[PDB]
Amino acid sequence: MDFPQHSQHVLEQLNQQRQLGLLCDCTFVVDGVHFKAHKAVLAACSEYFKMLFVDQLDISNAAGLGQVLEFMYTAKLSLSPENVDDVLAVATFLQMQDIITACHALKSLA
Amino acid sequence: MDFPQHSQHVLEQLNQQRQLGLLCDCTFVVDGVHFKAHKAVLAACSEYFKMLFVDQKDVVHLDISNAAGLGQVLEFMYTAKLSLSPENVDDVLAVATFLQMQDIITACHALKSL
Repeated sequence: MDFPQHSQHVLEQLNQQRQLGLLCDCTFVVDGVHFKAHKAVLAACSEYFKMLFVDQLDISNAAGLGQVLEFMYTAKLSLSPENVDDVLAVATFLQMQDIITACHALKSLA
Repeated sequence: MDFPQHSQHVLEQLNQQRQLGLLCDCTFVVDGVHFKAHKAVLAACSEYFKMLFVDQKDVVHLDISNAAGLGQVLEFMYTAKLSLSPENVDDVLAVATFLQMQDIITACHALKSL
């Protein structure tokens, strides 16, 4: 009845599509850096993107956005004392409480 | 820093998008029933839809007659859940065979083997 690795397999397939520019329907440029992704995945991970794509503003931190986008497509998030403020700034804008909380733990305990 | 429930949470959000009409860029009718889904998810789960949307090949026309079986297969793509009975297994296997989804095909043969 249940396939325990299905959701991982779907996300891995979405990551591959994204790495090859396939079926990506939104792009944006932050500090000259070009990003491309799926509207549906962005809306799945960020309440900001959900409002933007269901209804109808930009950050300045390309390094933070890349790591947050990498998190959406891989479930991995490599936080460090040097990037946590960047990532926290992007995640606050995108209203992603899962990353926001992970940043607070790193900052408060380092 | 790994998030063990992330992929599951993304898929349930995509399922909620599909249950509503949100961000679904693929729509087709089977036996008078309208279906909506994401091309990205269809291509992720079905080799047939991958050939159409990703490989950009000229594929054969959709060959599905059972809307109930298609609903169950689509539900599986977005939930990983599949309720197979002796009454529906023939319907689901025919849908999964056309869509070239070996995970459902294998689960149909196993139930039939009992």
